[PDB]
Amino acid sequence: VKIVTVKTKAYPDQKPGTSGLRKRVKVFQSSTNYAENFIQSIISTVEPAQRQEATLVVGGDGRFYMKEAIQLIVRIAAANGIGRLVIGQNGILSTPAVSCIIRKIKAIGGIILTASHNPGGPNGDFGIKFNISNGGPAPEAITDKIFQISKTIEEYAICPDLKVDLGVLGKQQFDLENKFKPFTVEIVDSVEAYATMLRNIFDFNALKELLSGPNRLKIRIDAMHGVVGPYVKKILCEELGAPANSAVNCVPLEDFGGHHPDPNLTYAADLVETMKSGEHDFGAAFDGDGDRNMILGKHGFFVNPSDSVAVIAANIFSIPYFQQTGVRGFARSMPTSGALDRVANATKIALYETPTGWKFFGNLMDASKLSLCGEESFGTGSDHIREKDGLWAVLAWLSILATRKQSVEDILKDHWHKFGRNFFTRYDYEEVEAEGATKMMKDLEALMFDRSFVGKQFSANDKVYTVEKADNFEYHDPVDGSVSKNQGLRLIFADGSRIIFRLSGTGSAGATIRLYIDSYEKDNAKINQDPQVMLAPLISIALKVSQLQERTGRTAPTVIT
Amino acid sequence: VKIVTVKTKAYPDQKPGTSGLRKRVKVFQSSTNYAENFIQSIISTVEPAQRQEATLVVGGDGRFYMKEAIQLIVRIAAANGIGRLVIGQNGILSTPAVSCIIRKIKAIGGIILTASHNPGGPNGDFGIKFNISNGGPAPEAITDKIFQISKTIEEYAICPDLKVDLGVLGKQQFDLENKFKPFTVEIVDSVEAYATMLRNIFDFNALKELLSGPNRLKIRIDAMHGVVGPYVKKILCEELGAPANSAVNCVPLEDFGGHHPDPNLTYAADLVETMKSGEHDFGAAFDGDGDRNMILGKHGFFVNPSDSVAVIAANIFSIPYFQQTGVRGFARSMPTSGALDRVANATKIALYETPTGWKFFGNLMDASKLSLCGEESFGTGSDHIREKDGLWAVLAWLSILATRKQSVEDILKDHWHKFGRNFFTRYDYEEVEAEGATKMMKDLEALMFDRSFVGKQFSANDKVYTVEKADNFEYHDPVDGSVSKNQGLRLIFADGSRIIFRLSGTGSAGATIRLYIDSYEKDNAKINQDPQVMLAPLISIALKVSQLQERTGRTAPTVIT
Ligand SMILES: O=P([O-])(O)O[C@H]1O[C@H](COP(=O)(O)O)[C@@H](O)[C@H](O)[C@H]1O
Repeated sequence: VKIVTVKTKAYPDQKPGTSGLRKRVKVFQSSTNYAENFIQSIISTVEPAQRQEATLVVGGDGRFYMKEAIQLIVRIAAANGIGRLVIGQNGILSTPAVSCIIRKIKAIGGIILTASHNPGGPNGDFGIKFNISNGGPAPEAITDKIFQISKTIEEYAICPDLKVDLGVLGKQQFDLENKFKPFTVEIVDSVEAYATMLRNIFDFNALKELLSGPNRLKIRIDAMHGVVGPYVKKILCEELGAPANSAVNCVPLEDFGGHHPDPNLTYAADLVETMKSGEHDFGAAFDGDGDRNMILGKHGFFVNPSDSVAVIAANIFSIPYFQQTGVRGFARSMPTSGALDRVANATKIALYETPTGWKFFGNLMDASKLSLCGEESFGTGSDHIREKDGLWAVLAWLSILATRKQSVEDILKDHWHKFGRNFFTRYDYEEVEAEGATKMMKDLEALMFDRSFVGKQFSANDKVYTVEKADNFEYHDPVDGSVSKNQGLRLIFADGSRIIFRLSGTGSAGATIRLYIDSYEKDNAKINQDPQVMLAPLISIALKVSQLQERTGRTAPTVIT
Repeated sequence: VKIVTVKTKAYPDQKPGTSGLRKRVKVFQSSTNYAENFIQSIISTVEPAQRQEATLVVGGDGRFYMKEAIQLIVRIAAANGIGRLVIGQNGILSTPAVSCIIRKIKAIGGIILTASHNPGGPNGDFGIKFNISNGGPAPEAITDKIFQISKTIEEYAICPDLKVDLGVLGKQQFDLENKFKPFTVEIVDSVEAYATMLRNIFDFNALKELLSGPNRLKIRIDAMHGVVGPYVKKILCEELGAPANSAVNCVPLEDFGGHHPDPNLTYAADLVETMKSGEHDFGAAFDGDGDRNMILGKHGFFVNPSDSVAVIAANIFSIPYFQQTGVRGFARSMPTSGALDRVANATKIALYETPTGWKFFGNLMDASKLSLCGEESFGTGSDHIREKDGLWAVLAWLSILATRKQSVEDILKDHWHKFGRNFFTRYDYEEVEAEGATKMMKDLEALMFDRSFVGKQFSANDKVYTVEKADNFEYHDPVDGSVSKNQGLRLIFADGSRIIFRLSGTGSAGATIRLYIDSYEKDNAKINQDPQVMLAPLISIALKVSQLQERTGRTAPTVIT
């Protein structure tokens, strides 16, 4: 094929955040050279001499525009001298799988076509996320580099006639005009490399007995029409032995079936209705690219993501990987409940409180200091890859159920009776105007930082709350030395309870206030009650010191989790 | 997994024939330790110090018993010290694919569970074919050493508890007692490695234009329910774009649908009748393990296997592989017609007449002296692997058709006019009485050695046949040094015509007299007339000169090919 040089006109808004470049599908399709300029910038950060012996892993969640985005990446990678492209079959490749294949075949990096839980289709979103050699997402130093080139780009090289058949497995070789070495495209089976990794981390024999035996565990997995569908079928139904009716919605639809692939009780309300009937012992829901999960137990019993990282850490050695590799350390994001801390302190293992964002967990994994990590936003993982893994959290839960012979409910009741219950809730204030939310945060910060606020007592019913610590979260990363200031206002009470405020939506007229309430309760009689009824006294106090209603006009949150 | 040693009793009839151990399924499942002893004998030929770093490839055509036998190969190969086994998914792997994979991954050899053109099922045939490092079948020195061990084996080693699942792709590792290194079973896709090899041999673009473009060559490919099924759908249908309706009987059945998987005019009768409708331009059928093929043109136009090698050799440069590799030499088996010979002599390329049974061609291929070869038993191939390849011959005919743009009947009319027509037909005289057959052969042998025989003139209807050479065919292989004598009575005439006698019998049921007629014709008009009438003179002369019906009682040929 021939290598053509196209003279282009640069764009100012192609700034890749740590989730890559997420935009509307109509933007990439209408803006001439939009996807082509960004794809060319990604390969331009790769040294020209490093390209011929370099491999790029490409894959996506199967949403609308993904097939044409992969075909564009092939034409540009070839014309730029990239030696080999490992593409998943039909372009399908889950985010945890892209991280597994990059580390397995020593790839220089990978391009993941996905907007995560963000909707797909002609009127949905589309994103291009770049991962580097360690399998993790590209860091700021690299995303800034891609941004500088995407806005100064005068030209881009492309092979217009190069057309690869994405549905056929195997190697495809293309000869480029007058070029001595051939361009190679390797189409891999979407699930195989990822399933071989899990087969070593877990005990697929104890699990086969658990899922398909006579006295077996009856599960129900909702893949939400996203990229984790084929992975549930091939691993949980085919190899582990669970009946095909266990894996529900396991077929990737380009529009996710007009639904949002996000693991939460309202977006995954169908699973919640299937679990109330009492027919199944374990239920689980996933996201677009399969790197997050929602664990449900019998009769609808919701397992909070913060309590889930504490259950796996309390039963970590029932998983073969950890028994052989050892637990190098535990970690959680600052807003995540204190349930993990109880376990890490009793087990005498290192605990790390990091700011929101997977990169902080990656830095500690690459430095051999982090084994298990959790986020309150449905996220659990481990140093097996450099991204979050929804299906790994589910097989880790099924491993604990098989080792203990107990129900999801009895394992958590047992956990709260040993460490105590960290009642957790997150209040989301969605389309809030910037000036009222920013002023609210500055006032609360000036109030907290008063020389007498530490020691102050708040009371909203029976128990009283004494403030022992009050600060605006600041983290110094021990690996790259970075200093992440202004990460969240924390009111830490002497009984272990916390109230956290986070302004997520910052640089925009529509700001988003995230309010996290964490109430610790060692009282064995109070541990089995409704979290909103026990958290009411501490929520009322958060609303009073923040003057939230007064600064935002909000008498109620948009979403409660 | 445990390693136990089973004491056994040896068998006198476990003799590996030229194409492996072909035998009725009844002997394999009824006789205790039958398959176990032969599999252990094959693995015993592997020097102990070389077993850990040795890989064996395993796969079969999918017939009855193939799955239980593969589970026996895994346990015995693991307990014997073999470090790695590469098996096709579900155990399904065609003979040409097994040869491709062995040569590609540098395997020590491979064990193919297939009885080829023999039928399968509870009351059918079974067979364990052993191939060596070069990808081809095990030579006499190796098959005979396996026979010497099976004849005297006193015990075998086995891991009873080991049970791998052929359905799941990927790497599976198992730990054996007192073994520092783990056992590896690598399940590979049945078509991938094989499709990549054909993708570098033929131009898949021109072929996609031929089968899916405006003209659309309406083909019909019958897989006879054997192993080539998945290979036809994945390569000819999905990749090259041929409408699913073209792939008839492409699903591997353990009983082959209650029929012989043999591509000849008697067993592949359905496909011929469907071709005689006039709708399709090209038709083809394959056998059990997939190394054979039957070529049909519009209206049922049968392309004789001996002429088919000559066509591919006359237009051999239409295929990219031979353009870049060149032609080291042509070869055929002695019984096969002289059509290829007429083509070989029209060029500066060597020609080899070899004894029937593919193993002879391999020796010429390893010494880089053979590029294209074929046998009148519907077998065609090339140095690209060390086995025959029916799907290769089909894509080679589709390559010739895309270059020529003519119909299968016109390509052969042009061929028969340029080199003349070598009329060929196969008269198999089934089960005759031993004394009458040996005497007929001895009588005609002495008659062919009469001092006044060469130069004598035969005459029947229109052609006068003068004897130029008359001998009893014997072979000296240039690589192994062996001398195979009395292979067949060759009555040769100076015009280019020939008659062949191959008395293949047994000290059991009876003796078969294989009559091959090779009537060469060079007249522009007579060549387009029916083979049965045009061959008539040489057929009567063979009967009158050998006194056939006279010493055998056979007035009509039992088999006709
Ligand atoms: O045994 P014979 O003498 O009748 O030999 C016949 O069958 C053998 C097995 O065929 P395959 O390689 O397809 O399994 C062939 O190689 C040989 O060409 C043919 O003459």
